[PDB]
Amino acid sequence: PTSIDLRAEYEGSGAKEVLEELDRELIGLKPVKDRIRETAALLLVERARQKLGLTPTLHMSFTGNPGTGKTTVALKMAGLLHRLGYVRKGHLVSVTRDDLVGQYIGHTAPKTKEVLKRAMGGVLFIDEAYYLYRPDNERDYGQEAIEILLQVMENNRDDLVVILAGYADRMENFFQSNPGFRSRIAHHIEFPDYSDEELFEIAGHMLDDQNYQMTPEAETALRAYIGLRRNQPHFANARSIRNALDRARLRQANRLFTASSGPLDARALSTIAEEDIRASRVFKGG
Amino acid sequence: PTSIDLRAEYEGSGAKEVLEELDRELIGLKPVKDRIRETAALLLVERARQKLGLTPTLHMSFTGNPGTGKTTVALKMAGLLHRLGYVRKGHLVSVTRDDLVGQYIGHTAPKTKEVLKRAMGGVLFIDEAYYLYRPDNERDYGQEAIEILLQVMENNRDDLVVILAGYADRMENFFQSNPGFRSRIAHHIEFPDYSDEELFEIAGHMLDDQNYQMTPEAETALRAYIGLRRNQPHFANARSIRNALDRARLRQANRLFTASSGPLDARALSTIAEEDIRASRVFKGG
Amino acid sequence: PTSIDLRAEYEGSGAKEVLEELDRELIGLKPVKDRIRETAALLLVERARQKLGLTPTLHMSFTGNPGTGKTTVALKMAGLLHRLGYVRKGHLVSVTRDDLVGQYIGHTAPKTKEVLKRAMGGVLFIDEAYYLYRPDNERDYGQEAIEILLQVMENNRDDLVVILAGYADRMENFFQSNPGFRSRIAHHIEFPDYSDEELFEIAGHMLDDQNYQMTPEAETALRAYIGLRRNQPHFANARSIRNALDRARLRQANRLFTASSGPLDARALSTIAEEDIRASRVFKGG
Amino acid sequence: PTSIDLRAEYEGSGAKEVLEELDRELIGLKPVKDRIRETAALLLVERARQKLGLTPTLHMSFTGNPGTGKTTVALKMAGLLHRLGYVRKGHLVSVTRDDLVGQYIGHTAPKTKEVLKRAMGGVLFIDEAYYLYRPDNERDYGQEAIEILLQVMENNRDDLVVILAGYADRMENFFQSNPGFRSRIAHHIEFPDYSDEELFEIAGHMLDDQNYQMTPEAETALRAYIGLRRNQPHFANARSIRNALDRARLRQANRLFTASSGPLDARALSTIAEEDIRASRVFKGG
Amino acid sequence: PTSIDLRAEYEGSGAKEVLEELDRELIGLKPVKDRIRETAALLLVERARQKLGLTPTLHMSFTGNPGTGKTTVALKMAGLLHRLGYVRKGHLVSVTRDDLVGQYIGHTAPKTKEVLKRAMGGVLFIDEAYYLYRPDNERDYGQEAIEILLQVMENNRDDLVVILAGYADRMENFFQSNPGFRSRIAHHIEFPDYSDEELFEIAGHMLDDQNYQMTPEAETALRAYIGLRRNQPHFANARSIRNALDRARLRQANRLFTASSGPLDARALSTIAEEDIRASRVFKGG
Amino acid sequence: PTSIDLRAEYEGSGAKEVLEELDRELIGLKPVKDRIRETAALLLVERARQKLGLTPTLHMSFTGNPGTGKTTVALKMAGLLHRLGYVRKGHLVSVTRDDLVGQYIGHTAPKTKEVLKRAMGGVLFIDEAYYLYRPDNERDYGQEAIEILLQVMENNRDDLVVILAGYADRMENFFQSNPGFRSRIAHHIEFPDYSDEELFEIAGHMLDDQNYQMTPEAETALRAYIGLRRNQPHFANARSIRNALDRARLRQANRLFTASSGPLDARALSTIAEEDIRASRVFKGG
Ligand SMILES: Nc1ncnc2c1ncn2[C@@H]1O[C@H](COP(=O)(O)OP(=O)(O)O)[C@@H](O)[C@H]1O
Ligand SMILES: Nc1ncnc2c1ncn2[C@@H]1O[C@H](COP(=O)(O)OP(=O)(O)O)[C@@H](O)[C@H]1O
Ligand SMILES: Nc1ncnc2c1ncn2[C@@H]1O[C@H](COP(=O)(O)OP(=O)(O)O)[C@@H](O)[C@H]1O
Ligand SMILES: Nc1ncnc2c1ncn2[C@@H]1O[C@H](COP(=O)(O)OP(=O)(O)O)[C@@H](O)[C@H]1O
Ligand SMILES: Nc1ncnc2c1ncn2[C@@H]1O[C@H](COP(=O)(O)OP(=O)(O)O)[C@@H](O)[C@H]1O
Ligand SMILES: Nc1ncnc2c1ncn2[C@@H]1O[C@H](COP(=O)(O)OP(=O)(O)O)[C@@H](O)[C@H]1O
Ligand SMILES: O=C(COP(=O)(O)O)[C@@H](O)[C@@H](O)COP(=O)(O)O
Ligand SMILES: O=C(COP(=O)(O)O)[C@@H](O)[C@@H](O)COP(=O)(O)O
Ligand SMILES: O=C(COP(=O)(O)O)[C@@H](O)[C@@H](O)COP(=O)(O)O
Ligand SMILES: O=C(COP(=O)(O)O)[C@@H](O)[C@@H](O)COP(=O)(O)O
Ligand SMILES: O=C(COP(=O)(O)O)[C@@H](O)[C@@H](O)COP(=O)(O)O
Ligand SMILES: O=C(COP(=O)(O)O)[C@@H](O)[C@@H](O)COP(=O)(O)O
Repeated sequence: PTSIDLRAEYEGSGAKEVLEELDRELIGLKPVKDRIRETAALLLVERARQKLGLTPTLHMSFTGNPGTGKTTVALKMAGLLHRLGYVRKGHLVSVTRDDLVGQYIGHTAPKTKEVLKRAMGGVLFIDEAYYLYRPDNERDYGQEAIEILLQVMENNRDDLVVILAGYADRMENFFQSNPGFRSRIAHHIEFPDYSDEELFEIAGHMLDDQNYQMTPEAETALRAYIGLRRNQPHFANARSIRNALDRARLRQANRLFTASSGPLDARALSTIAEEDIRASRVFKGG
Repeated sequence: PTSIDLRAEYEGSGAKEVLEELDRELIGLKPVKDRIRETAALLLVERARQKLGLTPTLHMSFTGNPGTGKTTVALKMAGLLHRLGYVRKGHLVSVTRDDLVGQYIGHTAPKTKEVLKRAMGGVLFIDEAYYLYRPDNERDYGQEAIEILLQVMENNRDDLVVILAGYADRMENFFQSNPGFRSRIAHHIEFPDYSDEELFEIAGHMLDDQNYQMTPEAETALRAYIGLRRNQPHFANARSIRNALDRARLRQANRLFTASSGPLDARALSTIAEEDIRASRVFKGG
Repeated sequence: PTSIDLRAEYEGSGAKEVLEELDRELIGLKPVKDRIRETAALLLVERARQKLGLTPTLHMSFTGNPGTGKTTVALKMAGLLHRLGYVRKGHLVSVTRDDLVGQYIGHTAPKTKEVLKRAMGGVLFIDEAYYLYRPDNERDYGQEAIEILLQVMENNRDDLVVILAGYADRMENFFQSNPGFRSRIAHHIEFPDYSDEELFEIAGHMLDDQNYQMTPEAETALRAYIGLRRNQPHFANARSIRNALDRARLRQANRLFTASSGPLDARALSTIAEEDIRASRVFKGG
Repeated sequence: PTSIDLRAEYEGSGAKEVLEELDRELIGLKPVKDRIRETAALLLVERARQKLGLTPTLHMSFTGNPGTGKTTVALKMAGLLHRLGYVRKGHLVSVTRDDLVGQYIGHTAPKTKEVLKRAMGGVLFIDEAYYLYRPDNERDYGQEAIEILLQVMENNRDDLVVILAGYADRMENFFQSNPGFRSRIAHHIEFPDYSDEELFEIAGHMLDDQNYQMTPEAETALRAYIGLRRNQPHFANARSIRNALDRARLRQANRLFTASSGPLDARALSTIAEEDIRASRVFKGG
Repeated sequence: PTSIDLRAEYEGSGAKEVLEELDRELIGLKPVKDRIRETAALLLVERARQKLGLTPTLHMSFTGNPGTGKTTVALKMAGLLHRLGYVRKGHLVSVTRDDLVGQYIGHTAPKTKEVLKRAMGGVLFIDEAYYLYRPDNERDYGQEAIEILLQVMENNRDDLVVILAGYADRMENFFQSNPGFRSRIAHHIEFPDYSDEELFEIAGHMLDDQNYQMTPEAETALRAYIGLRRNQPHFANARSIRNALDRARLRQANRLFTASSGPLDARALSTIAEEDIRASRVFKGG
Repeated sequence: PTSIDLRAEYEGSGAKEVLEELDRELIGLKPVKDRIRETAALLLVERARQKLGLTPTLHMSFTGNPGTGKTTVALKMAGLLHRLGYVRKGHLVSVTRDDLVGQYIGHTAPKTKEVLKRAMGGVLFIDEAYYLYRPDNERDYGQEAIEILLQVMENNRDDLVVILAGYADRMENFFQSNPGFRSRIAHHIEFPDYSDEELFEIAGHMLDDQNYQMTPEAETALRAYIGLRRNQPHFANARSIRNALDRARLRQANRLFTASSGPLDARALSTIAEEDIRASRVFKGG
C-alpha cells in the first residue's frame, strides 16, 4: 500500500450502512445529518492517515435542546466508530450524573470506575454532563468523577470515547470552570431545533413516539395553534407542545368515551381530530 | 379482538365504582372531579390502546392549597389505577420529605429505597415534594432522595406510580431547579379552592371532618365573619378559618357546659350556634 | 345511653378537683386559669362526643414569658387529660432541646425516641421548642428530632400529647420554618404577664417564689422605682425587676447583718423594707 | 430554734476568717472586697432562712479586666461557700474553654462531664467562658459543652457552683446569644480596675508577683512615666505597664551587669532604680 | 585539582548531547532554547563550584501557555540534571493534581508520598500545580499535598527536583496564597508563544503535531483568516486557532472524499489547501 | 552564698562563648546583637535571682522581615538558654504550621503533641506562627494546635521554650485574635532590616550564603541597580534582590562559559562582575 482508496474503506467499513441507518431513523434534521456525514468523512480520512503511519483523538460534545437527535446520533456514532476500527465493541453506554456520583464519601470513585469498565471498547455518553460540577451543593462528590473522567480522556485513550451532551449555554460554562475538556473534545457538534415548522416537526415526533396520528384537518389546526401560542406569555417551546398534545390526548379520550358508537379500532384510538385541538382556550384568546 | 368496547372496560374494571366513590367521599369540588373523570377516560383509552399493541407513562403532580382534595383524590387514583391494570396492588403510600431523607450522612439512600419497596405495586405520594430540595440547608441530604426518585421514575417503571403534591408556586420552582421531572409527570392536575364562597366551603369541610354542623343562622354568621376577617391584618385564609372554628368550638363547649338543661344529644353537641361565632371580637372591630 | 350529662362527667372525672388544684397552686392569673377552665369544657364535650361515636386531636402550644405558669399549668393539663381518659398514665415529661438532640452524628434519633418512650401514656413538654431548629449551627442535628417529633404528632396519636412552650415571637417563627405543626396543635394558649401593674405583679411573684415579702411602704417604694426605671436606658422589663430584687435582697441582708438587735425570726428575714429599695441610685438619678 | 443569731453563724462558720484572708491576700481593692463582704452577708442570711424552712441558687459571674482579683476572689468564694454549708468540699476547679471542648467529633461530652466530676462538691471556674460559643469556627464543638453546662446549672444543683468570668463586654454578648444563663447567675460581680493610681497599683502588683521592688525615686519616676504614656498613641493600659516593667527589668539587668562592683545581694537584684525607668524614650517624647 | 575546565565537564557530561537533543526535538523556539542553554551553563558552573568545596538548590517553575515546550523541555532537564550529577536516575515523573490528592479523608498523604517515592532520584513534574490549592472546594484535600510537597522541597533535597508548570497568571497567584515556594524555586523559566506571527506559529505547531502541512497558498489564506478573526467578537487566541484548524481539517476531509480521483497518497491526505480555509464564513463577514 | 558574682556566671556558663559565636555567625546586625546581648544580661540576672530563692517565664517572639537573623539568633538562644540552665538539652526544633496541623479530622493533636515531645528540654521555633489561625479556611484544623500550644506555654513550663517568629504586622494581628499569648511571651525581639543600604546588606548576605563575592565595581553597580529598581513598578524588596542576584548568577555563569581562557579557580567562579549586573534591562529603562 502507497495510496489509499477512500471509497474502498467507506464501502468496506459499512460506514455508509450506518449513515443510511441514521437518515431512516431520525425524522429529517438534514442540518445535523450533514454534519455527521462530514465528521464521517474526516473520521475516514484520519483512519486512512493512521494506516500510513502518520493514537487518534476522538472525544466529542453534543450540544442543543431536548429532542434534536443527540442520543440517536450518539448511538450511530458508536456504530460508525466501531466500523472505522476506532472502537473495539461498538456499543453505547448512556449515563447521567446520578450514575457516576454516589452520596457516600468515597463511594464515587469505584462507581465512576466501574461504569467506565462497562464503557470500555465503546462509547460513554454523559447526558447533561455539567451536572457533575455542583459546588452549589455540599456533600455532592461530583468533582472526583470529573477528575477520574478527565484523567481517562487524556491517558487511557485507545479503548474509550466520551460524549458529553446537553444544553450549550450550560456546557460552555462547564468548560470555563473545568478547562482541559475543550482540548480533549475534538468534535463539537451543535444540534439545532423554534420556527413554526420545527415546532410542528417536534409535535409530529412526539406523536409518533406515542403512536398517535393527526388527521390532515388537525395538522392545520395545530399550525394555527402554534402561531397563536407563541404570542401568548410564557411560551416554553417544546414544553408548550407536549402540554398541548397532552391536553389534546385528554380531549381525544373524552371525545371517544362520550361518543361510543360501539367498538372502535386502532385508527379511531390513535387519531387526534380537529375537535381535540380547536377546543383549546388558546383559540378563545387565552 | 379487533375493535374495543370502551364502556365494556369502564363497566368491567369497576372504575365507575371508584369514580362514584369519589363524588360521595369529597364534598362537592365538581371542577376537580370532572378533571379526574376526564383523566379516567384517557387512562381507559391508553389501556385499550396498550391492549392492541401500540409500558405506559403514569406519574402525576397535584397542585393547589391545603384542603382541596389532593390526598383523598390520590387515594382514589391508586384505586382507579389498580382497576385499569396499571398497578398490581392498588395501595397508596403517603410520605413527606422527612420519610425519605435521614439526618446521618448516608442513611438516606436505604431509607428512600425501603420506602420505595413499600410503595411497589402501588402509588407513592410525596406531599410538598419540593422540600426534598433544600440547598438552603447544609447537612440535609435530600439531593440523594431526588436522585433515587428521579432514577426510579424513568427506569423501574411498570411497578410504581409517583404523585408529587403541594402548592403550585413551590412546585413549579422545584421543576426549574430539578428538571427531568416535567417530562416524567404525564398528569398535571390543578386543585382549585380565596373568595368568600371558597372560604365558606373550607369552613364547611373542616366542620364535616370534625363532625360538627352549623345552624343556618350560624352559617350566615360565618359569612359575615369571613368578610370582616379578610379586611383585618394578617389574614391567613384557611388558617384564619381553622382558628375561628377552633374558637367557635371552644365557645360552643362553654355555652353547653354553662347552660346544662340536663342530658343533651348528638345534635346539641355537634351544633355550632350563632352565639359561638358572633361572640368574636372580630365583630367588635378586632 | 342517648344523651349525656356533662356535669356527671365533670364531677365523675375529678376534672374539677384538678381545676381547683390549679387555682390553689398558681398565684392568681385568672386570665390564664379561665382559658384552662374553657379548654377543660371543650375537652369534656369532645370526649362526650367521642363516647357517642362521632381518635381526638390534642397537641398544644403554650406561649408567653418566663413566669406566667406554663409549666405548672402543663402539669395540671396532664392531670386533666388523664382524668378525661385522653391519656393513660397522666404524667408530664418535661424536656429541653438538649434532651432530644445529641452532639454525635446519629446519636439523636435513639435519644428522641427513648425520651418519647418515657413520654408515652402521658404528656411530653418541650420548653423553648424552637431551639430544635438551629440551621444557624452546623453539626447540631436538631432537624432529625423535628422529623421524629412531627411524625409522632400525626401517626402514633392515641398514646401521647405534646406541648411546645416558650416565647411567642420565637414560636411563630418556628412554625414559619417548620410548617405542619400549626395543623397539629389544636390548642394555642397564650400566657400573659409591660405596664407598671404587670411589672409589679412580676416583682410580687418573683418574691413569692423566693419566700420574701415586702412591707406596704416598700411596695409603694417599688412602684416608684419601676416608674423611674422604665425611663432610664436599657430597661429590660422582667430582668430589670430580678436585678432590682437581687440588689434589694443584698441590701436587706446587709441591713439585717449590720443592725443585729439579737435573734431575729422568719418575718425579719423574709421582709424587704423600704430602705432596701430606696437606697438605689435609681432614686438619685441613675 | 425560732429566731437566729446571724453573728453566731458568721463567727461559727469561719466565714470571717476567709474574709480576713481576702483583705490580706488581695492588694487593696476595697470596692470589690466590700461587694464580697456584702454577698457574704446575703449568703449568710439566705442560709439562716434555709435553716428555718423557707435548694438555694448560687451561680455567679465575675466581670472585669485582667488583674482585678477575679481568680483570687473566686478561690475565697469556694472557701466562704464551703464554710456556709452550701458546698461539701470547698475547692476551686479553674478551667478554660480548652479543658471542656475537644477537637474530635464527640470527644467533648465526656471531657466536660469528667471535668464536672472533678468539680463536684466545690466550684467550677470558667475563665473567659464566652469562648465556648464559637460559631465563628467550624469543627469547634463548644455548643455541646454549653448544653451540658446549662443543663447542670438548672438540674444537678446542690452539688456544684459555677463561676463564669472575664471581660464584661464579651460576657454580656454571650448571654444575648446563649440566654438561660442570666436567670441561672444569681450573683453578678463587677471587678473594676485606668486612673493613674490604679495603673500604679497594677505596676506594683506585677512587681510583687516577680519579686522586684522599686526605690521611692523610681516610684515617682513611674508616676511620671504613666502620665506621659497615657497621652501617647496606642496606650494599652495594663499591657503598656507590663511592657514598661519588662523594659525596665531589661535595663536593670544591664545596669547591674555593666556596673559589677563585685558580689551583689537580693536587694540589688530585686530593685528597679530611677535610671531603669527614666532611660525610656517616653521621656524623650516617644 | 585547583582550577576547573568548564568545557571538559560540558563535553564529558554529555550535557551538550542533551542540548542538541532539545534543538532537534522542539520545533524552533530559540527564545526558550537559549534560556535553557543559559541555565545549563549556570548548572555547570554551580557544579564545578560544588566540586571545589563551596547541597545545591534546584527546583524550578515553568510558566506559559499550552504548546510552548514545557513538557518536552522538562524531559530534557531531567536528562541534563542527570548528566551533571545533580540527579541519580535522570527520569521525569509527570503528574497532575489528580495524582496527588485523593477524594477520601486521609487517602492523600499516602498518595502524594508514593508518587514522591516514584519521583526519587529524578524529577517530579506538577502540571498546573496551582490546582492543588482549591479552597473554592470543600472536601478537596489538596492542602495536605501542598504541605507534604513544601516539606520535601526544603528538607529531603539531594534526591529530588520539582517542576511546577502552567499558566503564569495562575502560578503567581498560587505563590501569593502559598508562599515559601518562591524561595524554593531557583529557576523561573518563562515559555513564550498574541501577535499575528505568533498565532501563525501556533497554527503551524498544531499542524505539525497532527501531521498536516499547508500549501503556501493556504498559509497566506490563514494569515488573512487570523487578521479577520481577531476583529470578530469572542476571539480566544489559541482556541480560535484549534477551532479553525479543526474546521479546516473537516473541510479538507470532505474536499478529498468528494473529489475521489482514485487512490491518494500521504501528501494529499496531510495537506490543507486554500479551499479548506477560505470556505469559512469568517471571510463572508461572520 | 549570700551575694552573687554575675561575671562568674557569665564566664562560667560559656554564655559569652555563644554571644561571640553570634557576632561571628551573623553578618553585622549590631542593633539586634545588642538586644540579644541585653536579653542575655537579664537572663543571667533572673537566674542569679532564682539561685537565691526569689519557675521563670521564658517564651519569646521574633518579629521582622525575611533575612534579618531570626533563625540564626534563635539557634544561639537555645544555646544561651542551655548554658544558663533554663533548658536541659539546648536544641532547637524549627517547625512551620504544616508540621503541627494535619489535614484529617483529629490527626492534629497527636502531631502537635509529638512535635512537642521532640521539642522537650529545648526550644520549639514556630516560623510564621500566625498561619496556625486560619478561620479563612474550612477543614484546616489549626485551632487545636493553638489550644495545645497555649496550654503548654502556661502549664508544662520548666521543660520547654517557644519562639513565635515572622512578620510583625501579621503577628500583632494574631495576638488580637488569640490573646493569652501576649502575657506568655516575656521577650518581644524586633529584627530590623527597605533603605538602599539595607537592600545592599541583604544582597550581601544572600551572596555570602551562596559563596559568591562581588568586585568593588559590581558593588557600586548594584547600588545603582537598587536605586533604579525601587522606582520601577512591583518592587518586591528582598524578592527583587534574590531575582537580580539569580539573573546575575545566570549571567556570570554564561560570561565564564563563553570566555573559557582555560582552567579557572574559585575566585573566578565565586565572583560576580560589573558586566553581570549592568547587562540588566533595568539599566535600559525596564
Ligand atoms: N432527531 C430526532 N429524530 C427522531 N426523533 C427524535 C429526534 N430528536 C429527538 N427525538 C425524540 O425525542 C427524544 C429526545 O431524545 P434524546 O436524543 O435523548 O435528546 P437529547 O437532545 O437531550 O439528547 C427521543 O427519544 C425521540 O423520541
Ligand atoms: N376536595 C375535598 N373534598 C372533601 N374534603 C376535602 C377536600 N379537600 C380537602 N378536604 C379536607 O381537608 C383535608 C386536606 O386533605 P389533603 O388531600 O391531604 O390536602 P392536600 O393534599 O391539598 O394537602 C382532607 O383530609 C379533608 O378532610
Ligand atoms: N401563674 C403563676 N402563678 C404562680 N407562680 C408563677 C406563675 N407563673 C410563673 N410563676 C413562677 O415563676 C416560675 C416560672 O415558671 P415556668 O412555668 O416554668 O415558666 P415558663 O413556662 O413561662 O418558662 C415558676 O416556678 C413560679 O414559681
Ligand atoms: N486584686 C488583686 N490582688 C492581688 N493581685 C492581683 C489582683 N488582681 C490581679 N492580681 C495579679 O494579676 C493576676 C491576674 O489574676 P486573675 O484573677 O487570674 O485575673 P482575672 O481578672 O482575669 O480573673 C494574678 O495572678 C495576680 O498576680
Ligand atoms: N516548543 C515547542 N516545539 C515543538 N512543539 C511544541 C512546542 N511547544 C509545544 N509544542 C507542541 O504542543 C504540545 C504542548 O505540549 P506541552 O509541553 O505539554 O504543553 P504545556 O507544558 O505548555 O502545557 C506538544 O505536545 C507539542 O506537540
Ligand atoms: N542577621 C543576619 N545575619 C547573617 N545572615 C542573615 C541574617 N538574617 C538573615 N540572614 C540570612 O537569611 C536567611 C534568613 O534566615 P532566618 O533567620 O530563617 O529568617 P527569618 O527568621 O526572619 O524568617 C539566613 O539563613 C541567612 O543566610
Ligand atoms: O395554562 C395553560 C397552558 O399553558 P402552556 O402554554 O404550558 O400549555 C392554559 O392556556 C390552559 O390551562 C388552557 O387549557 P385549554 O387550552 O384546554 O383551555
Ligand atoms: O388573634 C386573633 C385572631 O387571629 P386569627 O386571624 O389567626 O384568628 C384575635 O382576633 C383573637 O385573639 C380574638 O379572639 P376573639 O375573636 O374570640 O376575641
Ligand atoms: O446597672 C445598673 C442597673 O441595671 P438594671 O437596669 O439592669 O438594674 C445601675 O443602675 C446599678 O448599678 C445601680 O445600683 P444601685 O441602684 O444599687 O446603685
Ligand atoms: O514601642 C514602644 C512602647 O510601646 P508600649 O506603649 O506598648 O510600651 C516604644 O515607646 C518603645 O519601643 C521605646 O522603648 P524605650 O522607651 O526603651 O525607648
Ligand atoms: O462559531 C464560530 C467560530 O467560533 P471560533 O471563533 O471559536 O472559531 C463561527 O464563526 C463558525 O460557526 C463559522 O464556521 P464556518 O467559518 O465554517 O462557517
Ligand atoms: O521581570 C523583570 C524583573 O522583575 P523583578 O523586579 O522581580 O526582578 C524584568 O525587569 C526582567 O525580566 C528583565 O531581566 P533583565 O534585567 O535581565 O533584562
